[PDB]
Amino acid sequence: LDKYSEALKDAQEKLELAEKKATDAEADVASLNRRIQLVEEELDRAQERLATALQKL
Amino acid sequence: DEDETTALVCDNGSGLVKAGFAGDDAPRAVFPSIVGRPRHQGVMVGMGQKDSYVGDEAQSKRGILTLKYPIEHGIITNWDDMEKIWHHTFYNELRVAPEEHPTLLTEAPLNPKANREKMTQIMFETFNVPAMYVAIQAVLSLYASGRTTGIVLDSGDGVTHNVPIYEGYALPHAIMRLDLAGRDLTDYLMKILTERGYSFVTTAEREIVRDIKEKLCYVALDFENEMATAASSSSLEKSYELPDGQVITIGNERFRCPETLFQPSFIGMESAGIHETTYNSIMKCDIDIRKDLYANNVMSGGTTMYPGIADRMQKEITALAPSTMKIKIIAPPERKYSVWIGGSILASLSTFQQMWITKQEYDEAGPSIVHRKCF
Amino acid sequence: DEDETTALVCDNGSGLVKAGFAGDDAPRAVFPSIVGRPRHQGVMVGMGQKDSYVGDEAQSKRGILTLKYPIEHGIITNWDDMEKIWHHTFYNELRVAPEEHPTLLTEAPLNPKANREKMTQIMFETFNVPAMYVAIQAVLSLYASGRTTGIVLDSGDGVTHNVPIYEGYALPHAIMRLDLAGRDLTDYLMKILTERGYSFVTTAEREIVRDIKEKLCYVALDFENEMATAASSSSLEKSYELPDGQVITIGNERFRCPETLFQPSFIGMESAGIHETTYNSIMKCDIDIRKDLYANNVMSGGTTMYPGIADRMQKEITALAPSTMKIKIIAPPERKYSVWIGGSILASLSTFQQMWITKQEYDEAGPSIVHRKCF
Amino acid sequence: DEDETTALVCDNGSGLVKAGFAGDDAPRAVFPSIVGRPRHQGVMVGMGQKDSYVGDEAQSKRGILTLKYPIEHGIITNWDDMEKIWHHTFYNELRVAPEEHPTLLTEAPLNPKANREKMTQIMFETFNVPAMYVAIQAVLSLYASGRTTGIVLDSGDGVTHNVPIYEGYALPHAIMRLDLAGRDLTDYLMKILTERGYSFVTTAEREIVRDIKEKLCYVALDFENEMATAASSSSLEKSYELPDGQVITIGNERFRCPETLFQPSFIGMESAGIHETTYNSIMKCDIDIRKDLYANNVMSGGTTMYPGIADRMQKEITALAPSTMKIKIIAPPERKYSVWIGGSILASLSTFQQMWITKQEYDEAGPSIVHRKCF
Repeated sequence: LDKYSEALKDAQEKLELAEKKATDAEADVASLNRRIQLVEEELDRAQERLATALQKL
Repeated sequence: DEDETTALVCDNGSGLVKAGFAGDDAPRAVFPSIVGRPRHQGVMVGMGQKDSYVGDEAQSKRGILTLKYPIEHGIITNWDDMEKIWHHTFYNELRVAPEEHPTLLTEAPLNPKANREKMTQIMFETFNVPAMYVAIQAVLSLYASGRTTGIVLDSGDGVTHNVPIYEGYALPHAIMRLDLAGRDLTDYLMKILTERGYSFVTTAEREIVRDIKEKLCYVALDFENEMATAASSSSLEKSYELPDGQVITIGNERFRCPETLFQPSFIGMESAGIHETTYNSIMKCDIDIRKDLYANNVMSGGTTMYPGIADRMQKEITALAPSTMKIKIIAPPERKYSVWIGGSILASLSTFQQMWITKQEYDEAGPSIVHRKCF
Repeated sequence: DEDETTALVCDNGSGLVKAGFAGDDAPRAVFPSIVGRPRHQGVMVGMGQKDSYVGDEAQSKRGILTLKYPIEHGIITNWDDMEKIWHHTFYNELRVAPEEHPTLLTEAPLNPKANREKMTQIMFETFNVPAMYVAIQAVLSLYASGRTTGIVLDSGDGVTHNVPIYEGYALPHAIMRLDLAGRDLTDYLMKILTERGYSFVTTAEREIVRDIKEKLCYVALDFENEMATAASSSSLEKSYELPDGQVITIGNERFRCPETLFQPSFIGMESAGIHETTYNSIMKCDIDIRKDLYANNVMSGGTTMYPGIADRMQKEITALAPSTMKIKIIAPPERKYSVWIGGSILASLSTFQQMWITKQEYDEAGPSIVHRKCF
Repeated sequence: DEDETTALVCDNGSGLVKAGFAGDDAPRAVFPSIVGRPRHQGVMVGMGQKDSYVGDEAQSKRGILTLKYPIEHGIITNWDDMEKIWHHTFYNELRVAPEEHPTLLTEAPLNPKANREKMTQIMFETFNVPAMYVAIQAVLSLYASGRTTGIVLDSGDGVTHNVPIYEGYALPHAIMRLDLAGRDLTDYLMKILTERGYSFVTTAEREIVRDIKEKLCYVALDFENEMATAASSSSLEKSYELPDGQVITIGNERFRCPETLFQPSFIGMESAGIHETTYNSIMKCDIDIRKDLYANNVMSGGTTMYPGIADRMQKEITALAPSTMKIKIIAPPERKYSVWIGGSILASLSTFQQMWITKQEYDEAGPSIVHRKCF
């Protein structure tokens, strides 16, 4: 029991840490997707503004 | 037994009381919000036996006790039983006498005023606490979760308050209070287990169904498809060992119970579910707030521990939300314990040390002071 | 039952629908603007029972119905429910088929265009009305109240429109449309009644709160002094009888809700209140207009039915207004019915017979014709 | 810290506030002319949160703030809030205390005297600026444009100035100052979008509409042909993304709002419009000075970015103007920023160093000195 309880506190702690890693990694998948979309949007806008600048050119 | 005069925190829900001292990351002990009383005639002489049992005593001797909850849908009505629970909690098990420590209690912002007033009165008059502070669950949940901004949907045992906060500010016009909570989900389960041949009608039986629910139930991200197979095969059933050697298995009842969160009509409530109330709390906030609340949907309270709840709630809001917006759920392991943890955080913040009612102001004003000094 | 093809008149809001015939001085029937639907599963058979209930049917059977209205903040978004309301209104209570009678409907001056356009389309295509005319609620209020000049303060269930008119002309740049209304007062009152220990969360409960508000609440002239005694003694409480024989007593809540009109922040609204808003409509008008608008602030609609409102508004407006100038409020008994009555008047006036869209012009142009023919 | 003690330059409008140092070709920063204040009750503690926010802080935290503008129609009505803006603009953002640098501010030549006097007073008494000079906005527009002759029509958020200048001299009898401006176009758009089904009334809603206007609106050089199609077909509509992911489309309203500059009656204003005021600024000057003003219509300020405004301002003038004569609009890229740029140019002129009020002359004479030394 102590071995299963301890194996568990460790599987569970490793899990909280892996889940945290996933949470933080996911927080970053999301922060990266926000930056990617902000930058892709600025890029598409740079390209819209470029197409416009080129049209205005 | 503590070596510092820290504040005490006691999260007195309609279910269980989580308590410990301020500054920690967990309650030191958890007691049920129960005072138990014998429903039988004593036969033997010299057996001891109490007129009433408190907290864990009430559950330990429950075989012949009727177990009552002093708090109904979040509000204390039986203050005498509350005082018994608090005395046991603070003096016998947590080993903190309130006389030497300031105390923080918790409650929904729309919890009727008698709750915050009576809790304040008892800690000052029967416990002689040097100071008091009744905190709000939405505040406590955002502190526990590491947020200043978000929707707190506390799917606890009593009442769900659904309260949006932005940059630390309440957005009260967007609060959607719902008369649906974990206690009702348990009651629904008892009726559907009766349909399957397992009738639970007495206190011992009720406490057992709650324990079964906590270990066996899940939300399902597609109720109808999950039910189509749960109702057709034993392959989706899970067993539980009853205390008397009997066993029970649960099939679609396993998910129909938490489904009431998405379908309150299951218990007779006129509501579209916790995801519509969450959605409306985001939607009813100003247009420049909405984007931040969609991305910071905070699950709190108990029932947040049903598998799949953190994901189904993101799906249900995403389905109602405008495109472009990011919808995201916050659901840490500090779930169900988040209100207590928020209490610990808040009680010990330097920014909160001016929020405490001292036992000076209290006697000059009386317990109604809580409505001016706390919330 | 009529001996002439008199126009039919209906004033349709988010609250109630008042309907009758042109030339009369009151509606023949009043219905809530509601279509009710059962929220429970039928168990017995041969019980009658409708799929949907309309108007007073929805209210009489409300114990088991969810009640929804088609109009939000002055605009019809659910034309199907209004079609049902109108069919019932016209054929069962007014006992008239619109096919033989022209119809006058109303809307606020800045109401989104879809309202007047859809209303015109339904009366011409589902009722085959020979003619249509969508009236300005402010015009109707001025006729019913005996004015050509003044500020129309309708403060209704949907919106407060605050619209100045001079010599029968619109001064549209000075309209202060405000998102402060009777439906927000109903919501605010139930939150403060929750604070007192009475939960109102279902439809039946919502309509009860609306009824409580209408009979027990007031504004008075001095909020702080009224609160000082209402919050201190039962001598300022009033009992309201709940349908099951139980009662609720209401204290300072009796005025704290109505106070929202002067303090919109109570419901989360960014506004200075109705007295300042009325003042601003006057201040945005030319100085040779202002003298007549100050002397003619006119109440219509609803919520203007709170005790102390005509007298407090005069006090609050004169306090903002220049000295020497005379500030007066007109607050006729034709309160809550005056927009409908004005509809009856506009329809009966010979000066209005050229203003009708005929069911010739309508089909040649389509419903968009309403924007060329009405206002 | 700076290479030389050149003047700080700042153009304080009813819309935007812009600043940088004398000698450069752009302001370092642009702020809205806003001081923001929380309109909500705080519940969380230690969330930071200011009692008041300034400039971009006020706009960035606007979700729970009510935002006020200290400047209206070209003048400061709230100097305390401008003091906060100037501190932020000059010291927090340009990182220069006015104490060590001359400051150049701006105002229209027919701008009420109290405003040019208050700007002089605050910079000398609260910021201890060693010197002051409040620039003529038309002059700065000419400096940035590279003109000495022309009509400066600055169509900003506050007021349209319409001033004829010939060879560096003003012709003051011909100035048509007009209370028609970009702020009215924003409010008109909030009301017209309400007519389309997208209501806007609150601060957040007004800031959205100002953003819609700035990205979607235009004047249309031939509005009759433009509306004949725009009011008939969706092919002329343009979509805008709101902060919460909603999409609004605007058709003829897209140019009808800016059209108010030519059609002031749309907002209840009695005026000939900006093209006729340009015409009269030219026509009211002597005939040997009009032949140069017709050929030099100088566009400045904001709202000048709407496509079609330059061509729409040249066509209308040409129609009012005598035949044979050449009518020409000057509409440089230094638009909206031309006053700030001209300020930089004025501040760096060697001949301008004799135009400064020193912080000696100021105290001997008081703020009325601005009329003895500046204009």
